[PDB]
Amino acid sequence: SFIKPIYQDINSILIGQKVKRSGHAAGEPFEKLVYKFLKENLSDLTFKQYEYLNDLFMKNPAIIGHEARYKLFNSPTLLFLLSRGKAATENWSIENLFEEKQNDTADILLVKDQFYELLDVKTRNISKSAFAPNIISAYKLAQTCAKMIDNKEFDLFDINYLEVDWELNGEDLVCVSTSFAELFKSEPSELYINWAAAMQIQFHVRDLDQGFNGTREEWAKSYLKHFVTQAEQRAISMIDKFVKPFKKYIL
Amino acid sequence: SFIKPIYQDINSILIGQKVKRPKSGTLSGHAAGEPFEKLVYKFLKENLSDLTFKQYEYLNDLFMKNPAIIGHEARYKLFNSPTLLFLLSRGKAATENWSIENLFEEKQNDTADILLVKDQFYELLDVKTRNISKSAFAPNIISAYKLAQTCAKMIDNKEFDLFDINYLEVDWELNGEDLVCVSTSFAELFKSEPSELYINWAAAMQIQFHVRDLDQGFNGTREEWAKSYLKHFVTQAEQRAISMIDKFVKPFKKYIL
DNA sequence: GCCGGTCGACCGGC
DNA sequence: GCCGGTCGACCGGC
Ligand SMILES: [Ca+2]
Ligand SMILES: [Ca+2]
Repeated sequence: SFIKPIYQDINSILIGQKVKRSGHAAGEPFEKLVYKFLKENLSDLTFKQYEYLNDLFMKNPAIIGHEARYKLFNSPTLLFLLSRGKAATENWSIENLFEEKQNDTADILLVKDQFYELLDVKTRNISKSAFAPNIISAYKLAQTCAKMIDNKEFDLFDINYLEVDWELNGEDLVCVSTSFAELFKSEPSELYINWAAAMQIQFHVRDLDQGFNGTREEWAKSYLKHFVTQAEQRAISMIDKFVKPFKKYIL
Repeated sequence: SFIKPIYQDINSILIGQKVKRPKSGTLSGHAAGEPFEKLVYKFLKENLSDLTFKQYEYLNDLFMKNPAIIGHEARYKLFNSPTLLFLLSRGKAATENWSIENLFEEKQNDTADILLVKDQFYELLDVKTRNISKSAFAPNIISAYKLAQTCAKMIDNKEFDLFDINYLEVDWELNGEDLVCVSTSFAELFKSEPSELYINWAAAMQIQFHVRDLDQGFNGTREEWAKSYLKHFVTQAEQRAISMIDKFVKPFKKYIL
């Protein structure tokens, strides 16, 4: 992780900051200032996901078309996580340019020497009761592991997280704490997948275990086994909860 | 419906009207067009003053009027309906801790947007906003499961004339600096054919549609609508259980077996 | 045209 | 302590 090192400096620079308004339930602007720090202390590595695609496309003008522009990622896995649709890629131009999209996998992307660090910022209102937030689609992760195994890409990227905790005074959100964690350092089989919540894995960054000791490959195989098993159980529990209880009303 | 009777008015006072573009610079999300929503509510507060409440306001008023009723148990009786209670209540502890100095505030997952109530009849209104130029992805309308529980309670308690669940969409267009209201739409969930409702299971098990497209040609009873929807919900839940297997299990076995 | 997966957080029941 | 449902939007591959 390129963020692990300066973490603490970013922790200390974040505590005290204030973003304006928990009615709308969004401490999202905190993401912006984390980027503010990273863009200064780590200039040539920090990219907003859309900013990175603009760059990859701007440094290869002779290359156009959705088919060729996709080849530029040189990784089916990286391609899957960061690329945009065919038309969006077919239509991209130095005059059109990608903007930010609600669907992007990561908030900030740190690249350096063919290596990527997908950073996703999480914001928690620590005043309220603990409720694990969506982290990432468990299905997206599933497909990603499949593509990792298939293509042997086990040293290309990591998916890390930064949890900015905040408290509200009267009319200003103030950061009280921060937390950092790595996805691939956790135990796969113990990642909670909430099927109803957009099949999102859910956990507070401050509570994720970081004791995984196997390899990146073993991680992906373990997770996949976990995913398949939970998928099977979900089907059974969907029957006991959404079918059996409503049988009497059916005639 | 309290809205429909004056829908022509809301529409005839909304069309062409223009409001500022989101300060956030963007143009996507609940943010863009929100002023249109504040406009609709203010119109409602100005013309249906004794019927308009935000969900939390209705609850504050309900408990404020019976200051002698304390404890969630008794406080839950003030609803005089197991169905209404299910749709609007705030939770045991929060109902227990409610006080004239600790009132309810807007909550992210509240069932209703705007409540129009009169003579114990409730209209759960959802005032929505849409950018017809972009917008081509149907939004989450309401949890299919919440509806399922709602219908069961309606059947068990035989409450088929207690409430309606309607929609008021405000379609706008970007005009450089402003937002112009190009049109409005009104639809009633209970005038829709139950089995024609699309339940997106991955999307928080939410029913999804635009409203401008909601079917409004159901001609049966409320009870029928309920039994019918429940039928649709059970059958669709079965399919989904099968789909999951075909989609999330099978294609991944070759990696684990 | 038809279908459905994904981002962002956020309580209350058992 | 611990599990999981709900709100509001959003876009591209068949
Ligand atoms: Ca994020
Ligand atoms: Ca609304």
